[PDB]
Amino acid sequence: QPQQVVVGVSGNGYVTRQQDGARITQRGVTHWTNPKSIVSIYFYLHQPTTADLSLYAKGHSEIKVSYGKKGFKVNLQSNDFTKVPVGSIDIRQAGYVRIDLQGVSKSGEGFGEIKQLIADNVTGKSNYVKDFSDYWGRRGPSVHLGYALPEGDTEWFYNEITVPKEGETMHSYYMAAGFGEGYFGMQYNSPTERRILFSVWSPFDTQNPKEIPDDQKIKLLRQGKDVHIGEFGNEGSGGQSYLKYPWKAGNTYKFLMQIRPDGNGNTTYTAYFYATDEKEWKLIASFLRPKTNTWYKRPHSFLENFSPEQGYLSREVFFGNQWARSKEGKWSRLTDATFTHDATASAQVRLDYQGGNTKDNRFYLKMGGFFNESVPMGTKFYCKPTGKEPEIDWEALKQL
Ligand SMILES: [Cl-]
Repeated sequence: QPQQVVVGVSGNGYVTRQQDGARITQRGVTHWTNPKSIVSIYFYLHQPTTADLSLYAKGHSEIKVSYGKKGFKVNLQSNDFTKVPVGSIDIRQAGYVRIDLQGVSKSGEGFGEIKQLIADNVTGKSNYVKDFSDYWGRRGPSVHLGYALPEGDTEWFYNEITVPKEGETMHSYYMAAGFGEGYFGMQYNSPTERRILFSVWSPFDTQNPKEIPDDQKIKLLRQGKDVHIGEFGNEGSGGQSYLKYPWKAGNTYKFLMQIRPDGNGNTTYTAYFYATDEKEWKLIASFLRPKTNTWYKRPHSFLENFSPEQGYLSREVFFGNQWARSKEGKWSRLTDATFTHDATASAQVRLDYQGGNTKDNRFYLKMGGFFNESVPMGTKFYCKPTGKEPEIDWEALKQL
């Protein structure tokens, strides 16, 4: 039987144009002052169906509600929330449904406050953010690729990363060369700032790095030119380093990660970034992790959106030419990548998670942006063992 689908704006709506002219909060749409602003609400339907749309809203205004080219003009004239009819739409196929809101006239300060989109008489199952963190829900599902290492002990992992222009999205972490105890990648942080980040967790489990015993603190061994070193907390704790570097979409950068136990019960982690635009390797940092005796484990990559406001945009990244070097000095081309998604995806509140093969023998990750094809947890992807073995001046790297 058809059912009512109540879609909360706080977990499913975004200001998608003129960001300063409306806001999504725990209340839904508030501070909606600019007629140029567009608010978009997304929910997924499993089968074709009609839907009678209403808004749970209040205000003194005229707004425009749209589903593709079909638009409805809607007056709000109330001080308190009421269920305001919009009109019927026909969803002709499964997938994400995007409903847009735009201000047309405001009798006072703003276009009104919108708490929910209500879709009545809907046939079939739906997915969207409900009974789930709006914050994490809107940030969307992070995705991961894990690469299989050969047998034996790997000391270095090498991976080539390219963020295509279509995948370049502010407030994203493109994590290239992770390992069992931390991360190495690049971020697009603001219009004037992009960072190469390298983080290593302490073995001591705490949310405050100052609560880590001295003999378990991550120690700085080497620091690259212009690199900033500090400590982090609130997601476990440890040491981090970054280099401000204006990386460009469409360019291929190289991440070279060294993990080497010292034989004295510590392991050293040394991160090198190839600044393609300058054609030179940079040292980010070398950190020592105490109470740890490991070679390289769990080489992996991930794609993450930091900003709930950016959830409506996709982001994407390509990873190519994965190599591992054994402690004995032997290079092997890696071929096997396993795709996983985060718990937001597992909750099925966001279905816009994807990864796999490119047509040019790379792997990709893609999330956000409310696209319609997902990929199951644990799906294995493969590449041909082609590509140029890395030619690294090891001595020169040691002088950085
Ligand atoms: Cl108002």
